[PDB]
Amino acid sequence: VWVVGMGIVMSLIVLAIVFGNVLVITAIAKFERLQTVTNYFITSLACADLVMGLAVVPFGAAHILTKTWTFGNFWCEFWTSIDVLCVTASIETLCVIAVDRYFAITSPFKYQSLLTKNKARVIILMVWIVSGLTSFLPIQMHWYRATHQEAINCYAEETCCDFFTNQAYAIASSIVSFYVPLVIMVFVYSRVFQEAKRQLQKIDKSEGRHKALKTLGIIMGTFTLCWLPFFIVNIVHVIQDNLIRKEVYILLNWIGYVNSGFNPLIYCRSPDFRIAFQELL
Ligand SMILES: CN[C@@H]1CCc2c(ccc(O)c2O)[C@H]1O
Repeated sequence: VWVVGMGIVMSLIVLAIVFGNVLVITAIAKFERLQTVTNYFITSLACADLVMGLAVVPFGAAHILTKTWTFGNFWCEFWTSIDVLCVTASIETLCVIAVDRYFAITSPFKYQSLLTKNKARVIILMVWIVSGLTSFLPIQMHWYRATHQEAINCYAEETCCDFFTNQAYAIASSIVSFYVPLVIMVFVYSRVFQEAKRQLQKIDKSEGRHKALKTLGIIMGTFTLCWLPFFIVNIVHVIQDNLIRKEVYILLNWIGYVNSGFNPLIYCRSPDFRIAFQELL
């Protein structure tokens, strides 16, 4: 009575996640006007979100609904690695975009010298390499496996695919993926808001006879509310075993997934993008 319906919602989530990223990538690729040094980070983020939508969500939906993992253990390990890869890549791309905006606003004269079509590649490649190292190398080499009997039973069985992690890996992944980009983005956006306030006061200083608040608030609040609650229980359940149940953990993790769907709306709303979308259909 409840299983037949939730599949519909899980289907719309996948459909929206795929469609938004596909539209963004097609619009960027097809039209010459949109191509810009800044737009490459958006392309990388859209590609990461597209990979997440095609790979992670559909298999997790079947795992939750069926309550059993029909496939083998190898596919379970590969799926976990892909999920970690996509999540950390998306977060690092957001941090890179924020740093780009900071450099653009703070130093307008030498902005062009720092960023060129050459260094954007290098930055994207280094971000993706750092994302790959933290996910595939620890997981596929079995360095993250736990020690207690329940974890041993879970790993031995070829039907259940549940996440059991060591404390050190969980903490290292938490800081490497979430907290450092959060601090960087907070500092960047504080400086940008202060500069905007100074300019707005300077204009009214001469033109004798609130807007940036909403723009900063949407961008900060969406990311914070979507991802922060998961990266608290991630450490809490490791430190204290009794506190956090598995169901709450899964629910928060799935809330974290939805943040990929909201990215095109937040970051692709310029009139040029609107014209490109209109020309497409
Ligand atoms: C079960 N899903 C995983 C589990 C742990 C984990 C995730 C995402 C980013 C990380 O850095 C992690 O350590 C989650 O998506």
